Amino acid sequence: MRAKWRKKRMRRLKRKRRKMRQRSK
Amino acid sequence: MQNDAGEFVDLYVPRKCSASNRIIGAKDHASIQMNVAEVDKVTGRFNGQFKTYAICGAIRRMGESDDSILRLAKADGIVSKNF
Amino acid sequence: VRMNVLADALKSINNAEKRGKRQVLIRPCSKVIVRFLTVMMKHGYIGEFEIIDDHRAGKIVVNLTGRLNKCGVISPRFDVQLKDLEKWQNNLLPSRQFGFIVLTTSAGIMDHEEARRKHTGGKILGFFF
Amino acid sequence: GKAEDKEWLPVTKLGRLVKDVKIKSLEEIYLFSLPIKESEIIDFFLGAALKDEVLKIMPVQKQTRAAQRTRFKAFVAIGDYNGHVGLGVKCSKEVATAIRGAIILAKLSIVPVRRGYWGNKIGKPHTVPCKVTGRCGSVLVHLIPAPRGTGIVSAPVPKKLLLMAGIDDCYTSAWSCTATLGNFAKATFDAISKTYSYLTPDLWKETVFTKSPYQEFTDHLVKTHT
Amino acid sequence: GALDVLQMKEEDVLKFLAAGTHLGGTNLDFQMEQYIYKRKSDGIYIINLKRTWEKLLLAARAIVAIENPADVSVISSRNTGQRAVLKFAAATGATPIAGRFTPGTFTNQIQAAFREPRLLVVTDPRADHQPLTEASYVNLPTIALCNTDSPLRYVDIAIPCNNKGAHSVGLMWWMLAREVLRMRGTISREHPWEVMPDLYFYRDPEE
Amino acid sequence: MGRVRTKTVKKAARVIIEKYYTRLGNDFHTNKRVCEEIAIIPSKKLRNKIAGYVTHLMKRIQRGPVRGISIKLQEEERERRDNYVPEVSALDQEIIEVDPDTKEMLKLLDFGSLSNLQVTQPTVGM
Amino acid sequence: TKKRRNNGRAKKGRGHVQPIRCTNCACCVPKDKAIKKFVIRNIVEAAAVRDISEVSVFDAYVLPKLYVKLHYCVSCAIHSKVVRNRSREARKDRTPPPR
RNA sequence: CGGGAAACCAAAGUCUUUGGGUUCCGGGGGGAGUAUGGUUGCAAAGCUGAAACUUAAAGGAAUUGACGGAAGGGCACCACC
Repeated sequence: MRAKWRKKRMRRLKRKRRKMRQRSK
Repeated sequence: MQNDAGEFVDLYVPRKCSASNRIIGAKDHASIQMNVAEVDKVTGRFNGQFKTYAICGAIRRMGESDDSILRLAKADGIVSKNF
Repeated sequence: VRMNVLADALKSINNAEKRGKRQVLIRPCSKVIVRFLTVMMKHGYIGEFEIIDDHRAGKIVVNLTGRLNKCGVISPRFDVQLKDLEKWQNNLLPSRQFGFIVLTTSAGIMDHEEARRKHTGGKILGFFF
Repeated sequence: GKAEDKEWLPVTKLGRLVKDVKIKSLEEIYLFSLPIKESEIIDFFLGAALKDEVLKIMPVQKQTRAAQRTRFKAFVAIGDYNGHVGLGVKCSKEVATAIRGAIILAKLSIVPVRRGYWGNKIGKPHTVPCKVTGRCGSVLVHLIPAPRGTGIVSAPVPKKLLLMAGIDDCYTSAWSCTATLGNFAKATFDAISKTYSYLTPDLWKETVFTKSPYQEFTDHLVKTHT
Repeated sequence: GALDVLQMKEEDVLKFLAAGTHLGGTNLDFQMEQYIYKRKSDGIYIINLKRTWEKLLLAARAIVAIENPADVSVISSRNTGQRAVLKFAAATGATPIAGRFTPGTFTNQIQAAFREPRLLVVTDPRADHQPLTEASYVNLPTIALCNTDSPLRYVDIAIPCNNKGAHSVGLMWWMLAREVLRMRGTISREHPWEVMPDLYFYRDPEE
Repeated sequence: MGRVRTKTVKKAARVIIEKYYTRLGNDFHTNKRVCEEIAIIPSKKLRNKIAGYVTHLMKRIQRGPVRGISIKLQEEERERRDNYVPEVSALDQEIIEVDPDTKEMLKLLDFGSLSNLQVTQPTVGM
Repeated sequence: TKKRRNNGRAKKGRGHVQPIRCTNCACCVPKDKAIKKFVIRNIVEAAAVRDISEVSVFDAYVLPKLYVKLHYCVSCAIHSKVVRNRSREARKDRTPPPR
């Protein structure tokens, strides 16, 4: 199911990027 | 086809279907010409005289040629307008 | 819903001609349909026709002779002027030698060749060849 | 060796008649819409006036256990520049046999072409009689009448068939995959072929029937023949 | 035709009634409906007997109009018509085919059996379908004996009759041979014929 | 093992029987001598195989028809089932009954007067 | 490309249809996709019947039938040879096998 | 019937012989449903949504081979009992 897993991989990367940037200011 | 001098310029004039009034093409190999004997009125015997019809290939393959030949034979005197 | 009656009348004739049928029934009837049929009949493309009264707009039965290649409608009734009529007959007709556009004008419904003799423009209704 | 007679003896009723009696043209074969199956009939009526043209030679192949297996396909067109044209195709293991076979099928396929006028009717006709079209595969081809002395406005493939048919002036249009020369040639020959079976106001008068050649010569085929 | 010299007599109507010719199937095709009288209380169709005689005289007027009799071709692949087509072709000089028709007989110009006729007559449209569909390549007119469920797809004269088997098939070929010989002038329109109908029938129990 | 006979044997045996049926019989050793004088056969071993299948076919032809072979003796008795049979001296006679709807169909055609009548069941058979 | 006109299911004129659990593997599939087999047999085999009729206490007794209804998914029906794959034109035949 | 690249479709027809009314919406393959702003939510997240850069093909229907830890017939002590 590679497209469903590429979608899951992007969601966890975006959750990391969310928490990293919103801490800065 | 004629020109302004009134002379004719086609190679030939093609025939038309007796049932349908449409031109029969040079490669319509499903089409036919039908020929039918006349008989004398005193003794019911062949005098050598006859009548003719031409039928389009498209009308044959849909099954309408039998009824078309019958209507043509009732329009001429052969079936005598009763059945 | 039924937005236009003349488009039904011509589509119904056009499907019956292609099947090789000898008659067709048109319903509803209209003053515009009777005047359009008369122009095709006068030029020799259809046989004679009969109207049935039923107290609800009426019906027409038409006789077919096998000569008609097509008849049709232009849906927006665009205006035409004598200077622009050449562009329309260049678009819609199969040859310069035969076929007709039908116009409505203040002198009546007529053939596009008659509109030049009468020196008049109008609105487009349809065509036949 | 020397070109004496008896290179041909008929194998059909039509071939028995054409070699003997007053069947005087191809037009009385077209009028009764008969199939032609002997190539020598068209050499008898049109003969050395017919000129010949190879359009393309094309390789095609099938996969096998040992290797790819190749055949050569030839496309050929033929005509007399005055109202007759034909098209033919054959596929063989060698090019010389493919061309020789394609010429026979290009002769058996010949049709009559109609011609007309754009303007007033002065002289003899020179263009298509009305706007026409033909199809093959996805390819669509369309032909339009033109004023005297324009020539043919077309790509190379359709221009060669219209020249061999004997048409002087023509405007043309095409649609979808014209890069396939076989479908482009057949779509053009389909448009040309339809010109003599379009019902037009000069053809509206009633038809008068006659006997066919098999009926007029019904005793010649019996009394001394087999 | 209207003429008294062409009218159907009592003695022919009794021969139709005695052979089952008027009894169709349980099914009707929409092209055959004009040849039907009525459907029975048991689900069987009755073929109109005056419709048969008009279509049979129209078929004989087509067969007489060919100037060389060997140009007419006659066919039956079912057994019930094989004796009948062999007798019809003996009484008048047509070409018979009986049993299996070989595909390409009318269109494979090189073939050992190849022939090129002017008229084709067939016993049953559903069974004899190869020479019917093969006639569409060569401009060949067609006559056929049709039941109520026969498919009309290439036939130009259809003759309404029971064609299922036995006495009905043999009687139709005998009566067609009688009227082609009469109106060509070879036998009388009033004196009875010397050939008995029973000569055309198929294999009733012998002893 | 395998004793099936190839088309070279089976075709030569049929052509011999079509031409020389009156010479042949059930004895292999006499058939083997006949087949040597009516035909050119390149090998003794092929001659024995042809006379063998000819001997098999004669014993079949004594019982009934073989579809690939024809002889006068069998054709003239076919021609006696052809023509007319000894079965009857007259047709099956036209005195047959009529149903009420056929009586009505004949009434509209100005005919009848020679047939008995009876009615079918009250409702369509199931 | 589409393989079957019915999508391999009986559903026409409906949204949802209830599932069932298979008799071999307990996979979950729709009631109208599942392949059906209703089996009726004797409790005693055709070999064993004679031995059990002669030891019977009764002067007349008839041995009972066993009734079971079975459901398969496509994978179990193919692997257990209940159904075979077919030619492109043979797939259209809806009549059951001969007896 | 007629249409289509074909598989197929009584509509997926009545189309270069091109116009019954009207809503949403696609424009070679990727980067990308990503970055950034707005907005709704308790949260998970939903809706709206680029560009720089990169590339000669990616894709659909069908034909003949080869191949399968797919199925059915038949064969061989260079296979097995």
